Amino acid sequence: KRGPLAKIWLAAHWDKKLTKAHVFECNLESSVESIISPKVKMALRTSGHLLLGVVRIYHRKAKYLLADCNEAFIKIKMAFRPGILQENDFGDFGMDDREIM
Amino acid sequence: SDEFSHLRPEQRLALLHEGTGPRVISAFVEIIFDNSDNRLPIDKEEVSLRRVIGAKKDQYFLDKKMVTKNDVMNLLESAGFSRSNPYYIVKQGKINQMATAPDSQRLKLLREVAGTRVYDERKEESISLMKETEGKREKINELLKY
Amino acid sequence: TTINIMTSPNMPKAVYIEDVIERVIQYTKFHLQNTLYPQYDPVYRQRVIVMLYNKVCDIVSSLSELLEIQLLTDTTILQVSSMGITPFFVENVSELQLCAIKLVTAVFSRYEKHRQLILEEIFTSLARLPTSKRSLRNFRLPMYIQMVTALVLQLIQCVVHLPDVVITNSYETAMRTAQNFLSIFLKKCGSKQGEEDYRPLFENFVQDLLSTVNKPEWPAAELLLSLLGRLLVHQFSNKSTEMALRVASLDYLGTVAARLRKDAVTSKMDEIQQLQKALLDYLDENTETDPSLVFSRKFYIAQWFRDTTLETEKKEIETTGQIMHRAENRKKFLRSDTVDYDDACLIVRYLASMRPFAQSFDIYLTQILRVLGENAIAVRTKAMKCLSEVVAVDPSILARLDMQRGVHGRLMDNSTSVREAAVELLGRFVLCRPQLAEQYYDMLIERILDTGISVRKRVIKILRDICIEQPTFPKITEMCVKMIRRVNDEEGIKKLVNET
Amino acid sequence: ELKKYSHVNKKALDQFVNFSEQKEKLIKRQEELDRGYKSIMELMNVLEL
Repeated sequence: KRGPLAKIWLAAHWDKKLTKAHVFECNLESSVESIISPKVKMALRTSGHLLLGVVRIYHRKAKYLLADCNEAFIKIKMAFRPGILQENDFGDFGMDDREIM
Repeated sequence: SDEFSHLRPEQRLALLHEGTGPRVISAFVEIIFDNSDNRLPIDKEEVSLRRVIGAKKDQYFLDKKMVTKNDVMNLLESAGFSRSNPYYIVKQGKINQMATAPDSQRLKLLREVAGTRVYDERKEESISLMKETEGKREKINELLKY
Repeated sequence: TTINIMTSPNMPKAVYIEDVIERVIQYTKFHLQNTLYPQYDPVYRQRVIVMLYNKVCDIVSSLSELLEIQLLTDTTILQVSSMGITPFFVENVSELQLCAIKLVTAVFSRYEKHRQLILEEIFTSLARLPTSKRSLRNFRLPMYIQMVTALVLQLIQCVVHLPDVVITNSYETAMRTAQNFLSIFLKKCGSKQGEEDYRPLFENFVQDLLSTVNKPEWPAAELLLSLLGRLLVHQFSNKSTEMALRVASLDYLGTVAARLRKDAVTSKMDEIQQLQKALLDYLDENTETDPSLVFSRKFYIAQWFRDTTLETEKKEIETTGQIMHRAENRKKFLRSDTVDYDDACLIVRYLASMRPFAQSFDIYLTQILRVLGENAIAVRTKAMKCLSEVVAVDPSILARLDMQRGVHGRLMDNSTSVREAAVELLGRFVLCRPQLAEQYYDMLIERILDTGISVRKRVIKILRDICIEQPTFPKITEMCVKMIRRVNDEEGIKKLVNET
Repeated sequence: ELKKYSHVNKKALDQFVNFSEQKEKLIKRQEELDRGYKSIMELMNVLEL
């Protein structure tokens, strides 16, 4: 929704609309999580929700970093040194639910 | 209360008026209450919630727009309803057990009364993810050395 | 500098030292990739810009020609190849794109050690293609086609090497190149990868191939189609592969069978040497008009040669006859009116109708029908849908007895998915041909009582379309009675019957 | 002397420049992720209390 913490809301509630463009550099962890702790009138419930949100964000960042690193390492190992009736249900009793009267 | 809808399909089939004439297939229960004090957050004067039930379809209509069975739960949580707690709803002849209950259950009841149950569940869920990112970070350092 | 180095057909040696080569190359690389693409395309990111654009087009064309003339050193070649592969991945650069086609195909022609590098640098960045409806297909041929497919066709046609055994082994190299490229593409395409798919890309590639199947001036397209067919059928037959790849492969085979049969049924319904001569002279004139035709001509030559060899293999009378064929082939190789577009098209159509590809459709059907008895549900569903599409293209194909027994068996099959697929086929066939449906009505209207929710809805939709489309049908009353009979069966079905 | 240096790895220079730049990027990303982890643990302690 709306706010400098909407991303964490989404990551804690819906998580599907959150795109690979959002996750990467939208939120500066060391600043946003720091913002969450002294924020005015924060209920414990919503705080727990936000905790799961920020942890999911961080986990996704880890996933992407691993994927890109693996891609790079696979690249670097390259070089160029030039030197009939088969299965029918038995009759119709399987699927021929009879008409009522 | 969510707890009721944990029954077998037979019970759902048996939870419909089978009195006379034809046999129904689409029962529905609606409740209209007023959050004039804005205890419930969504601003209206008479919030309406109904639960259409059929043999296969189970749906929540909140002011004539469909919902997804989770948004409504978090909404009711925010209102103050505890969707899973037997507390403040006492079935006929089942009050005595709240006194002769073993201690641990009463502690869980009190912990919920404090409003620290959802936080506990979310933290318990988050710990696993944390451990898996630890494994991931180990792998990343390995690959950097390579 | 790049015009002065090239312009004469002949100069003394050492009048152009590799330093100016390297300089102009890196210059175009940096200026292009850092000034042109950002201002011409918002993906990466006044009159002086268009001026520089025109300058770069002239540069790359002249440089292509220069690279064709003399030999060069691989270190320069890596830079040139990277710069020439670059333009295919921004938006509004069409003319630059086809000059880059020229450059890359010259590089692919001369040096037979960088082919793998160009294939990798194409494959790596296939995600970065435009895939926007506007400006997708910008290589004229109405009738536009995609770009990287034109590049692929040009490449595969390029390596022919027309000078004995050279003709044989060169055509073998061509076949190996095509098989390798296509195998890599399809295998990387099928399975669902992380965060991105390839199936729409491959679908567009195959739609393109079908669009350019038999023209006078694009051989090797039928070669790609043949190898594609054989690869697909050897790909989804066995039981070792994954699932989604089998699904996608069977889908592609269905598409190609449809287009093949449809163009067939709507098109057709020493003389060979004279035809070859006429078509070849047409091509010869068009070389003068427009380049790149030389590769096609040499390809036709090599293919006629290998076809004569295969006719030898499959007598002394026909041995001498084919040696006269081969001798005339040698004559025309050594030699290196009034026929125009439609005429040449019909000529190559006939010569193709001699080749062992036009008689493949039959085979294809048989192959699909081997699939229908198998032990995976999704595969049988897709077989049924592809067969349904085939049938609804050419409605006079529900005649062969094997297809009859197939669709009956699958109509009685024990899984609601394939049952609804079969009834959908039969329903579309009945709706298409208004009459001649009085033979399938009984086997159709038996299916209302079929214990799913798919099949019931499908039969009700088909019945509704009948009762709207062609009234005065005899069985109207019974149809109305049965549809009213099912009013209380379910909820969604209830809504459908009520609104109908 | 050419015959001694036959099997040389061409394209080495581009490899070097590009992969060193990308290694720089990856190191910075990893450090940021580490600082974030520390921050998360701090918040978890505050919430528990």
